[PDB]
Amino acid sequence: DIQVTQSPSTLSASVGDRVTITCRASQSISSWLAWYQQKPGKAPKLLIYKASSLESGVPSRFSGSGSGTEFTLTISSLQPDDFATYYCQQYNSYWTFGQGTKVEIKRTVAAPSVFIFPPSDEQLKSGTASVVCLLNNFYPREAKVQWKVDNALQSGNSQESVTEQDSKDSTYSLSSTLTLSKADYEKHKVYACEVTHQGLSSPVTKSFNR
Amino acid sequence: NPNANPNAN
Amino acid sequence: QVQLVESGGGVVQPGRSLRLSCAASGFTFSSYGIHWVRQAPGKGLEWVALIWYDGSNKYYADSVKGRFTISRDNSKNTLYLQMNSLRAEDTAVYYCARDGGHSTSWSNAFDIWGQGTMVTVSSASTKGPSVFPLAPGTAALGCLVKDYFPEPVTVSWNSGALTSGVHTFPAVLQSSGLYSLSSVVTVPSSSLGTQTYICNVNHKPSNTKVDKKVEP
Repeated sequence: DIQVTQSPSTLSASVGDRVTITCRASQSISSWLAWYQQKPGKAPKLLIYKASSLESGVPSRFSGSGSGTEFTLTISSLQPDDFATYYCQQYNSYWTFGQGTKVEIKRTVAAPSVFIFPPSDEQLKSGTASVVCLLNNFYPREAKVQWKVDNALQSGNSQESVTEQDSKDSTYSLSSTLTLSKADYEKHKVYACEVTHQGLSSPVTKSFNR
Repeated sequence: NPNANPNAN
Repeated sequence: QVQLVESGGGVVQPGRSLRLSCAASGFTFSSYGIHWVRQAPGKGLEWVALIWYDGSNKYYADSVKGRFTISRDNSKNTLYLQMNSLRAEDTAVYYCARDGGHSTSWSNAFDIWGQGTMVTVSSASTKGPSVFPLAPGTAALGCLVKDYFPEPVTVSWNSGALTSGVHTFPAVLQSSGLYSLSSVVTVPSSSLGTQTYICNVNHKPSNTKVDKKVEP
C-alpha cells in the first residue's frame, strides 16, 4: 500500500499571500501525483496532474513540483475563492489520497464570548437533560471545552459542533452539548463550562446552579 | 496492473 | 456539456443492499474508464472502485471488496455500484469520476466529477425534532433542535426577519442514531423583555414545522 501524507493539516493565510503545501508518498510514485481542490460539500476539482502539469482551464497561479516521494503545490498569490481544502492523490499503485490541507482565512486573534444554557423545563419533562455551552465568534479555531458537574470533570457525554468561517468576519463559533438523564441532572448542583483559547489569558468558566 | 490506462484506444 | 450525474442515494438500513447509478452525457461514455469515490461525513476522499471502458477490468478497494460490485451499461451511458451488506461506515457521499485520459500509456487523474449522491446507512425511523429554548450589552439566545431523522432541518428567526448575528450549527449524529443541533443568535440586552424572538424550525422529511418563542 502506498500512503500519501500532506503537511500542514491547516494553513492560515490572507488574500495575496503565497502558500506552498507539501505531500509525501511512503514510497516512490514516480510522477503519478495529482492535486485536487474541494470546497465544502462540492465535487473535487482537478488542479494538477503528473506532478507539475496544469489541468486545462485552471488558473496559472497554481503550480506543482516534485518527483519520487516529495511533492508540493504552490499558489503564487491567493485569491478569495482559493480558500478550500486541497488533496493530493498518487495514481502509481491503486489510488490513495492525502488527508487534505485546509487553506483558511487568517485574521486577528479573537477570544470567544462564552455562554451557558441550562436545560429547558420542557425537555426535563421528557427524561433527558441537555446543557449547552456556546463559544461565539472566536479565532483561531483551536479551543478546549471541558464540562464540570459538582467539580467532576465530565467525559464521554458531550458532543461539539463548529461552524465554518463566518463569511464576513472569518471567525468560528462552537457549541458543546452535555447530555444527562434527568435523574443524573437533578442529582447535582453546579454545572460549569470551562473554555481555554489563545485569546484568553486564562481559562474562562461560565456556570449556573440548578 | 490496476493502474493501466481504463480507456479505449 | 460534459456531465456526470449520480443517483440512488438515500437512507438504507445496515445489512441491506442498494444500487447506485451514474449517468453520463456530453462525451463518449463508452470510451472512458470510470471510478467510484466516496467521502464520509467530515473525512477525506476514499477511492472505491474502477471499471474499464468496456466493463472488462474491475478494481476495488479492500474496504469494499466482496460487498460492492461495479458494472456499466454503455447502451444507457450509465455506471452502477451495487452495494451489499451495507455497514454504518459506508455512510458517505458517493462520486463517479472519469479517467482524465491525459496519457494513453497509464491511468490518469480524475478530471470530470459528478455532484455526488449521499448514502446514509441507518436503521433510524423518520422523526420530526423537539424544539427547546436556549433562554437568554449583548445577550445570546437560541433553540435546541433535538432528536430528528433524517437530515436536514432549516431554522429561521422571526420568520426570516432576523438574520444578523445568527449561527446555526451543523447537525451532530447522537449515539441514539438521531441528529441534533442548536441555532443561536446574539441580540441587544436592552430589548430582551420587549423584542419577541421565535425560531421557526422546518423538518422537511417529517412534515414538521415548529415555532418556539424564546424568553428570559
